[PDB]
Amino acid sequence: ALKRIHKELNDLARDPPAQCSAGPVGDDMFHWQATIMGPNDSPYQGGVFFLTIHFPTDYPFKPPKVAFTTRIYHPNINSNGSICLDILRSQWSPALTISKVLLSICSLLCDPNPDDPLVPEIARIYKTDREKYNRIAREWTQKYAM
Amino acid sequence: REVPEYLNHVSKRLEEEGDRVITYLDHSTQKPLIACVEKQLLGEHLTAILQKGLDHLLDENRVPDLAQMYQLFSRVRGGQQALLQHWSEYIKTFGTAIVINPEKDKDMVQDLLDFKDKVDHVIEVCFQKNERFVNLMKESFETFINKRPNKPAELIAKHVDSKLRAGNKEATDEELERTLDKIMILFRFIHGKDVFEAFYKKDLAKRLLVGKSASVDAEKSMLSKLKHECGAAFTSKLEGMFKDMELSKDIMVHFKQHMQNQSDSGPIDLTVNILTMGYWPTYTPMEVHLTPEMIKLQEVFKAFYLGKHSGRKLQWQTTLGHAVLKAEFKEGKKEFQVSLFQTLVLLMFNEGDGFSFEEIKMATGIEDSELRRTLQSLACGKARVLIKSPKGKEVEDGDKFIFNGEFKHKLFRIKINQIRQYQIDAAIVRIMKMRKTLGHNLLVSELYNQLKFPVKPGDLKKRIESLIDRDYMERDKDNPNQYHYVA
Amino acid sequence: MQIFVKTLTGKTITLEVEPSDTIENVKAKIQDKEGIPPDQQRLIFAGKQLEDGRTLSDYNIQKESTLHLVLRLRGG
Amino acid sequence: KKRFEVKKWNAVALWAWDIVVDNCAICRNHIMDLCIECQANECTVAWGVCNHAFHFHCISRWLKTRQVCPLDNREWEFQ
Amino acid sequence: MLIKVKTLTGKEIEIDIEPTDKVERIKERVEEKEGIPPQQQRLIYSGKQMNDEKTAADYKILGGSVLHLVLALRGG
Ligand SMILES: [Zn+2]
Ligand SMILES: [Zn+2]
Ligand SMILES: [Zn+2]
Repeated sequence: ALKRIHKELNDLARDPPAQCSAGPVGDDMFHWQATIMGPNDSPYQGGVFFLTIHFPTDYPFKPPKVAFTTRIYHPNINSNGSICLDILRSQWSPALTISKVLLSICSLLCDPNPDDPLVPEIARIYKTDREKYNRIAREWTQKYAM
Repeated sequence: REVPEYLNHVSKRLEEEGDRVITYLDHSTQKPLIACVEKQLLGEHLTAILQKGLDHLLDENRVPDLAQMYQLFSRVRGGQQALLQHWSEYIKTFGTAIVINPEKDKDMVQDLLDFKDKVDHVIEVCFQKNERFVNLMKESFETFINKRPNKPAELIAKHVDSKLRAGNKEATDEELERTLDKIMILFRFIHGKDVFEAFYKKDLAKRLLVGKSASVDAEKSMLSKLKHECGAAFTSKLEGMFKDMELSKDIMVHFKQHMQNQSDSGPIDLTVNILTMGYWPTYTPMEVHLTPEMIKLQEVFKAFYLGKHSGRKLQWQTTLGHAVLKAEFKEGKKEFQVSLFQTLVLLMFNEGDGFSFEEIKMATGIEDSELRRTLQSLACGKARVLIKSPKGKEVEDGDKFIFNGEFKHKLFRIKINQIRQYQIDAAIVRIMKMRKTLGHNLLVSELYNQLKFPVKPGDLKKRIESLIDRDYMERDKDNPNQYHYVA
Repeated sequence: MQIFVKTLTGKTITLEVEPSDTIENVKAKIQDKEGIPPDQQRLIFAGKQLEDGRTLSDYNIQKESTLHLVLRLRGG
Repeated sequence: KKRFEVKKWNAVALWAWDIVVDNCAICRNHIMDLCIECQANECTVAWGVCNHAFHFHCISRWLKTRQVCPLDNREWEFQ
Repeated sequence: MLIKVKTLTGKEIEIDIEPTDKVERIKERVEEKEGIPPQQQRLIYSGKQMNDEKTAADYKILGGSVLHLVLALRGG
């Protein structure tokens, strides 16, 4: 529904989340662009990763197709910039609003789960050697996020 | 010669030299001559001229001389820049005189509005609307208005209340909005704007609940500026008040019909405003010994309103109400629009011509401090409906107030209610980027010079350690005191 | 002291907490405030999971701060 | 001689909710205010055993998509 | 109008601008009230990195429209 998206947009403009920002890209309110500043105390510090939200025609009862536009290093995010959250495919809940899905993604930037990973190649590096992970993620952030 | 005459002398001389060139000197000598004379007349005395004349001249609002001054100073290289300073510093010097002195509170805003209009006028006429001077006019006002925390906002808020009040019949509709527009250009410069709302909201709360607003169209005009100036979030709570007044009248239509359908309608003609508790100023409920006919009227309404909207609760504000008490004096009947406290206390002065301060108190239950204020309104006011024994301005516990049956007043209806963490981080990388190599000691020194807040040594070191971790800065291989720029 | 938390339903509620308090009790306070089970909360501060076996003082949380509440998720 | 009588009266009264607005999560409306779909023109509020409030017109559709409360993960039944 | 430029920490810096100011003006105003020179800002409004030549009216910035500020430590 639009009215749900309208209310989300207004209540986000008034009281924005701290390190998040999302608004329509143009005339079509169903196509937002968001932005997840890299959480502090993480390899993504100082980064600004742009998402691309797409709300379906029944948005309250059906998840939005969010997908990173800035190539992010993450076991749970493929090089194409697609996420695989369980909340976003299987356990979508209408009570969860865009200000919340963006914040949950921001939290998951620091809390991956290499078990059942969308990118096993990075998942193996993360599981085995976390020291190298925090450097490869840092260089990807510096070469894409800044 | 004084500066105002001296500028005329310089204006004369330049044109003579300008006239000489056309007369007999070759045109190729036009420029070096003018610059030569111009350098000596003004270029060597820019500070001397400005100090002697500008500060005096600006106060007198001498339009022509300033126009001559700005016109002349533009010729010198850096002359105009020298004029911005002594003009800018004049604002911060004379401006502070308006705000710093607390003894000038009653005449604060009008000076700020007047002094604002004056400097703007100088920009429009003399300085040829120079955009650079416009900015430093805005930037300068922002500074000195904020040298007094939270008081200019209060006075601007109090000022707008006076303009909008029903007592402000003198300023017509067109005149008023122009005054507000000048205020909004002044309200922008304040920093503690969140303090302006509470002072303007509390005043606006009084305006609606006593119907003293001069022009409803002027009210809605005001918020249309704040909403455009600070967004709907800033003015969200304000607009809720207007809805409540709008919604309350609708409730009165439905409620009044209910009493008409009932054959038992009290002589008391009733109106009650229903206001969303979240928006309005916080009021402390306080109990009063209402009469048996008085207590019923809320009960029918409270049940009625609740019956029409479940989940609500109407907790009353006896303080903000006001009733009418037609009186039977010895020289004609009079009406008294009186608050509930005045209503109850004045309902203690008929059976007995007088009662003690304490005799009334347990009868009604008002707080002593406010009961005294109420009684003062009934004895010491212009409409002396009581005779205080002993007579005086202030009320005492031993007072046996006596009802004034000899009350005389011109009007028939009368009123008595008159009574830093990232900042450190950003600077460190910024400074070190330029340097490309630096020690700890200088890096520490320039921070306080470049940071306008205290910096603890422990906090300062922690950021340095954090920046080392993120590869922003690197220590020397052998000198921990010495850092190097990495990227 | 107290702390602000932004529940899922758009509302905001204030929690009376101490820095020594552990996150498990924080989630229990969220529960008896509105009632989503201790397991399903996932408190977020600066985009960080608030681990159950820790206390606010661990995460550098002070007065008038804000904690964000979401629904429990997982990787993929 | 003795006359305790009142002839008119105006007052005010602040209204507050019994417990809380109970913000619907599906539609983000106010409980007395109708469902977001129902505004476009009898929209009742239906409780879950969680005590969670939802407009019937919202929670019915969500149930038609999922027999799960959106806030809590328990199942949906009224009282 | 007022734009409140809230950074990561949650501090909500107030700013004032005319409807036609170029965003370089916005960054300069942030410099005065916060101290970060315009080279090291990256203002993000509603998920669009503002570009240093666009006028504020381009983005439909209104009263009380919150921006976001993120530090670019390099910042040229
Ligand atoms: Zn409905
Ligand atoms: Zn539930
Ligand atoms: Zn609903």
